[PDB]
Amino acid sequence: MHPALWVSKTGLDAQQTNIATISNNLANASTVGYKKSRAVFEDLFYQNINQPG
Amino acid sequence: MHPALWVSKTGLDAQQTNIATISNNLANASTVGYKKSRAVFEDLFYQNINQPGGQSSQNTELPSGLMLGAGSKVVATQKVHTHGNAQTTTNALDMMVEGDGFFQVTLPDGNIGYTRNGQFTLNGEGTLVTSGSGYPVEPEIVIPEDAISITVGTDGEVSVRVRGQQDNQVVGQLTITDFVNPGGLEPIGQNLYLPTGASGDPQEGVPGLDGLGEIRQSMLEASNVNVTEELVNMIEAQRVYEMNSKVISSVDKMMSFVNQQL
Amino acid sequence: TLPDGNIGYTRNGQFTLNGEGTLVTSGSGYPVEPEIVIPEDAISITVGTDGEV
Amino acid sequence: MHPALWVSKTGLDAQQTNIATISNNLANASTVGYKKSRAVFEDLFYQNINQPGGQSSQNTELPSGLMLGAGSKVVATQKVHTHGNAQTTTNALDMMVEGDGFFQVTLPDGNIGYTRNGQFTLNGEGTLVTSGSGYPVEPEIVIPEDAISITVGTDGEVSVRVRGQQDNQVVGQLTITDFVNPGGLEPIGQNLYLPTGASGDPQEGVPGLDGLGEIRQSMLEASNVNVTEELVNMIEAQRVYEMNSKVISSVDKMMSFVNQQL
Amino acid sequence: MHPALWVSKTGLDAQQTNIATISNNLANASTVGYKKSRAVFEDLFYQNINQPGGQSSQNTELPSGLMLGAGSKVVATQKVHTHGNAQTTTNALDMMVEGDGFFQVTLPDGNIGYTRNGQFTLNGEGTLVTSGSGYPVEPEIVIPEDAISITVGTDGEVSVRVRGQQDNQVVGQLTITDFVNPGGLEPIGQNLYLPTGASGDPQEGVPGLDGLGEIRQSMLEASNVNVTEELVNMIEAQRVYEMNSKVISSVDKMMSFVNQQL
Repeated sequence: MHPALWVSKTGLDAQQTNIATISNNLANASTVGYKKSRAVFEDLFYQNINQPG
Repeated sequence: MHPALWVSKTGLDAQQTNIATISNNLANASTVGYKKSRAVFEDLFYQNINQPGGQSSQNTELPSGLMLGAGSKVVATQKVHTHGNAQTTTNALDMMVEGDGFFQVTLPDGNIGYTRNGQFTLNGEGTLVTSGSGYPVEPEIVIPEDAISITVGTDGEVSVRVRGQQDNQVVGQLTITDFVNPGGLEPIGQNLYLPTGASGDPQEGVPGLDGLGEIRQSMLEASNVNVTEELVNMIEAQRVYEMNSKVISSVDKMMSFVNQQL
Repeated sequence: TLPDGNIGYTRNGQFTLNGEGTLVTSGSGYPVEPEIVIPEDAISITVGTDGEV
Repeated sequence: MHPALWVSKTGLDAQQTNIATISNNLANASTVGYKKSRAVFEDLFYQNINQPGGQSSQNTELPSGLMLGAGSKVVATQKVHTHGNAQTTTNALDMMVEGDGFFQVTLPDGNIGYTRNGQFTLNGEGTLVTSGSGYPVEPEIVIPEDAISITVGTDGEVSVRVRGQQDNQVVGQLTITDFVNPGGLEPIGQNLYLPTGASGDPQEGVPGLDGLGEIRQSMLEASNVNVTEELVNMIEAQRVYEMNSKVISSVDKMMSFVNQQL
Repeated sequence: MHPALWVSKTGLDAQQTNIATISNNLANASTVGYKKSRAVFEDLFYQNINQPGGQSSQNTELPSGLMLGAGSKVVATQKVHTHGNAQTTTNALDMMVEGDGFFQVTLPDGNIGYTRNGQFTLNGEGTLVTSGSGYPVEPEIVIPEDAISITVGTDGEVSVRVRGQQDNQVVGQLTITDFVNPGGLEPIGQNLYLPTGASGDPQEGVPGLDGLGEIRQSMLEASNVNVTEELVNMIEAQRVYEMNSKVISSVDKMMSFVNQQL
């Protein structure tokens, strides 16, 4: 319905996956030979309304 | 139908673009090497009914004319390329440019993409690639299989420690590209930009000379967004969006009254 | 001061300045009697209760 | 949209600048030779509605004029260049300046950077370099491979004792740089400073003579941060921060009320 | 169109200015030497329908006439020049005026700006300047590079101590200016005031004689804003603002009803 609704949906989804990754590392704080994981964030594509240049 | 209907409709569309910009800045509040954006508002043309300065009789001129504006729009989205905070990490493959300059990656189509994100890693062949889609970082930095440590100097010189051998071996050189106007770079997503006509010619050089920034190993550049400004701008944008709806509602009620009366 | 030369009397107080700085009417641009010339080095204008500019 | 919205935005931004300054001081609570910083506030311009002293009627002038402020901002971040406490260590290569003066090191680009940090070491060639990025100290001080003990005098004279020779063999001399206004120096990170136009011309000389401090061997200068003052300042700056947010909250509720009613 | 519409517009205008004044005070809740401001309200002219005291019949006069008001406005912004609390600092170049008086600094245009701020520093030449924009202080106080400590007396006598010399070297004498009506000064921002017609003639002299205050070294003057008072005035202003919005809303509904019926 609105561009900001979809943009913020991706932000909510991205942080859910990041929080899920952090919560997994806390769960495996006693698992022998465990390697922690970090979520890598990137921005999505950009809508080209006016060309910068 | 009514001039106020068109003028206010432009104001509604302008605020929506501004809100869409605010949402993206808050969405990328944790993206490494992300630059916030600001919407630039400007008014449209002015309808000239009475000319300001036209002579109203002799020795007398119109000090102010009847000029009606056509509304407003968001003419540009400015990338505020101010340096973000530095994240102190223990990883040895995530580097940060301190100052001006961009990293260079190899796009699948063959062009060079520019990224402020420094989260790098290795692929199966040992080439230093990005931590996203895995694009190689230019110039190629192939880590030998005999290395036990990786060091990246301030001037971008990358060295390793081969087992047994002393006098750490140099494996390559990092070169960062600078642009006179980094705000003119076209964002193509994936923390990547492309050079444009307004960005300027790509100025490649050693990271630390000729006005370039320095490579900081085991460091990352957080996004420069200010959550305080984003939320307050959302407050103002929401109200002005509601302000323009009141005019359209008033015009709608005015035209309804005229239809019933006239 | 009307264009013909006679003096017209107005209750409207919306005034402004012309190119030369004389106080004029915000509409057709007729000067105000007596002429009030605002110098270009001024930073603010204060009109007194008894009309002193 | 509302004047109180913009003024409170300046209040929020200034307090964030102040808290960011205090947070920086608390982060560097164990850095050697670190000078704490304080944020300097100043009010912005005042909108001139009614001129104070304007001739409102003859023989009478406006005592107090209607002038509305535009908020406030942090105009500068002043470095408090007061001497810190001395730490006693068994290391022979860490020195301290007792008084005014800065150690000079060779930056990678070729310029001279000034540091109060005395944690020095040796590289493979025996030159006295910093224990950080390894920048050599100006002038070069090279320790011969036959030295068994290193001593640095009050006047900065570096001498070593060689196995098979009475009396120390001088290997170099240390010179420290002072500035008329050290608060004008540019912080370039890594406990280094660079001179600016407001700092003044560098002035070298032997340590101990002509106002310059004395080189104290086996001693380090702690950061001059007082965490007790830093913690209290954060509490005060947090309260002022919430003072301006209530004004934004009040203004937003005001604009919402007018939309619903008017 | 309706008298109650125009009267409440003046009420809304006054409360918007009142809130903006409060928002400026809360923004400058940490500024050094800031004097709080209070808006002064006065009613507008009264329309004379029935003259009070007019003779209705002989030996009888109107005890009270029908006089309709035109609303209210904010006539002045009064700077409350009450003394603020003192901040104890370890800096030696920050001063305070214990009592009446203003520090005088040389503005770039050539005139003298009067400041209650005491945060001073040094330029490249050693001249005592403001810690903000860097304006020189009148009269110029130049600290020679032969000094090891700066002491500023109560009477404003600036003296420095020379190394190898058991005698204070007097290098200046600060003079402060008092105004009969400091509230009549024109605030120009940057913690600076300019004299006005209603401010009075500047009277300059030694800081401590003829009613002038005393110079306090290593001490700063806090702002005199009362956050408790500003917030309560913020709540009161928000309600009075909403009071006049209801009157406009009621008038708006009244006219709409008349349009549909009449």
